[PDB]
Amino acid sequence: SQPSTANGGFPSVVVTAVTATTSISPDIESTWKGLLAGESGIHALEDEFVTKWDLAVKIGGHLKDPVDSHMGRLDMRRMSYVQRMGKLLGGQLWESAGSPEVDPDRFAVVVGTGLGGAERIVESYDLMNAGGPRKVSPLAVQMIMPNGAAAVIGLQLGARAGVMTPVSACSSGSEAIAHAWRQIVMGDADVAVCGGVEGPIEALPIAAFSMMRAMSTRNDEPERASRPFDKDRDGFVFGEAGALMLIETEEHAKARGAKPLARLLGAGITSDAFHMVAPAADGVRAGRAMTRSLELAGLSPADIDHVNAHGTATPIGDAAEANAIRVAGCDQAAVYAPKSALGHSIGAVGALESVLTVLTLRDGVIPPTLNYETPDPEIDLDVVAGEPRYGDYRYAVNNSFGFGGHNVALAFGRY
Amino acid sequence: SQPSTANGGFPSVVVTAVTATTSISPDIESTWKGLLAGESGIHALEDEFVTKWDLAVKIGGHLKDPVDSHMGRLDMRRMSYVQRMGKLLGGQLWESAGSPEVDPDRFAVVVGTGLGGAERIVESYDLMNAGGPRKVSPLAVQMIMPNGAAAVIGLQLGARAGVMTPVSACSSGSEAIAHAWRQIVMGDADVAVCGGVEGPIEALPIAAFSMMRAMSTRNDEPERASRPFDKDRDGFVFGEAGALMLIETEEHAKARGAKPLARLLGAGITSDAFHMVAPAADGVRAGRAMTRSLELAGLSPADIDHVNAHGTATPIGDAAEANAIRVAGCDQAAVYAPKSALGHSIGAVGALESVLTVLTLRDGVIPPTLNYETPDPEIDLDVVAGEPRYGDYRYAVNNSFGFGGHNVALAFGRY
Ligand code: NA
Ligand code: NA
Repeated sequence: SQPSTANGGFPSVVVTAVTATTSISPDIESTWKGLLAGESGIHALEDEFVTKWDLAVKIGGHLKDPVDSHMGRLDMRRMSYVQRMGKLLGGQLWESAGSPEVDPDRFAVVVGTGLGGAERIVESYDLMNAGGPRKVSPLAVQMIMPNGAAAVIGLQLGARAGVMTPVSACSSGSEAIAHAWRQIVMGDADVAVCGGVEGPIEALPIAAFSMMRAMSTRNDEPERASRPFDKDRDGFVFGEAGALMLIETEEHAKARGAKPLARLLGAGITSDAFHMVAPAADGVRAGRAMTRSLELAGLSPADIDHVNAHGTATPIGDAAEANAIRVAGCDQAAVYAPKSALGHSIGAVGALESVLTVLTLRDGVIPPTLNYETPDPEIDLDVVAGEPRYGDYRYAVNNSFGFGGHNVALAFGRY
Repeated sequence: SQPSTANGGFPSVVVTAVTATTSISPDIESTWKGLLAGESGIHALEDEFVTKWDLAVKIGGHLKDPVDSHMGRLDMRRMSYVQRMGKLLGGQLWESAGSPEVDPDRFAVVVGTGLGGAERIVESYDLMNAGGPRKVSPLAVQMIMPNGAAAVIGLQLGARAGVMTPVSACSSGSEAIAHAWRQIVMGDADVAVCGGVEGPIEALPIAAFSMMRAMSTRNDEPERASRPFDKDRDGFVFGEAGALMLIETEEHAKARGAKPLARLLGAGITSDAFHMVAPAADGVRAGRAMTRSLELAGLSPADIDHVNAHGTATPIGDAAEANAIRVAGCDQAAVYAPKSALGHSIGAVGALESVLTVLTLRDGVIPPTLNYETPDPEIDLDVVAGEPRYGDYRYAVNNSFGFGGHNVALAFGRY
């Protein structure tokens, strides 16, 4: 037979530490407690660009604790925003892991981003227009390339078994975890830091996605705007995030006394090849990503107790994902849509949601999907709502189905 | 034992078609004939930005046949440059492959880029400054994200087993081929289109890399400027490119009557974790990427007849790579540095050089490394020079060691 995690064909891989900054909290355990309490990170946008442009969208979730409140002048001048977020989270994660001394040559970093690794280019032009090519800093190259955040974390932590950056829009953070798992199971690494980072809420992303009719404009009730799978959903809401996890072989964790939080069992990556932004309505390739993760894990659909949905709250997105979940045989799973409370953070969100899936398995509880008040007949999923559902969750799939038809599914198990 | 291509642990994977556009020609076979004839694609830059800024660097290789000479108004308004290059090359490759009808669900696309997938953001701002958020096109989102080129090719050709975009600066195109090989050998796909694309030579990249002292300023003799491994080298020269190859299982090629050009045997990805732009002087992690490709291939260093060097012509870059080649045990290999003739094209160059490595194995010939006139005692490599070297090349490694310490080595075999 082909290798699987269950049959021992792949080494056992465990999640041993997690970190995230969100619109609810800089502390992942406090984010988690808040989600369980029904808290939302989504508020009225107070930014002056809203009134300047009279934007249709006037809501979103800025980080509770801004990254740059932790950043000095040097970091502010010599790193992009996503590089600063990466440095911050990388250091926080390493400290949560008990600052372990690992073999640099068996240590990988894989960190996705979505849009915002395209920040520092304009400023370079400006320097050049005023004073010419010699007024462009010799530091420009290290700030402008889209792999900058992963590069910073790899250099910070000393990762010499590969430093990688996948870009697949919304699924970038999940895809990063996927590739880190592959790096380990193929024998290239024993430990990896992986996840995703993304820039802050800004005017142009709001305008670009608003003009696709992708975004909620329920401005009078910000905390009620994001309604994944609900009959009355009207698009997504931006909520800032960055998230990283530490994964390693079970043997590597045991050798250093690390307590695993969960198992990372398999990962499926597929594509729709359907449309440049819209998901395929039939959910067939998305569902196949789910199935692929199960194959690699050595699980059957009936094993899947829980799906952490991509669940953006767009009309067409949630409908496609319901079809996907059915195609994969997982439509009896308990479903959570964290974007209901945390909003959408393109390249970071899949990583954040992967962290949340780990916590669900660890604690045996799924927070309520906020705003889920009227089930949609065309969805027909068991969506957790009202208050947290405590349950015997043994296995879970985290879905991330990004703009462009990039489908990533990650299979996790309780440790 | 652990799986290898030689021991049958991984399926046999073959290269069945190739395409590229370069500073020498739009036709890869004509590029190849030109390289063998000692031709250089590097000339005086005639662009007005040179004189406007009085740039220190006044040389480079624009594509012989500009992409946009093949592009109509619709494509010009609705795709970024790298997306247009991708569409062009994707279609050319598919036609060279005999336009095969493959199973979409076993067909992957992996396409890297370096910088230039960050083109269309400024124009979106401008539209918004003048007429507001509703003047930003609903097409903006599909043009601004760094995965846009891979997305276009996947949609064009119908690839539903994953559409991926690695970013690792100079090694992006090689890394893409690496991940495509993994996608196949792990069982996720049977066929993949892979490689890299990059934008055109522009003022800001020139200024940014010039200010690092990374670039040659031998403006009076443009064709003589790029001197990899030569004692008198003074940095790299930009030469535009994009390149794609079609790879598939040997069984898949045989079933459809495709004639393989070469075997893709293994791929190693490591990282220096040393510095944000400079390579580690000791070449140890770079060499390890080479070694890893051999392990996966099931080859020993003594099997390696040929190394297609990363060879940028920077003082510190070439020195580090010589150390790498020694560390990997491949310092008896015949070495070629195509950047001598084709220049450096960040995200595309590794893919282009992977194509060149395939042709070397197919034809049993290595073109001369241009400008290699005075060996450097600290390099001590067998560098092909003067005229093509005809040889019994059975196995070859293509090196791509990008800014940030991203090391990719690909192991190829003669078919
Ligand atoms: Na999810
Ligand atoms: Na090379």
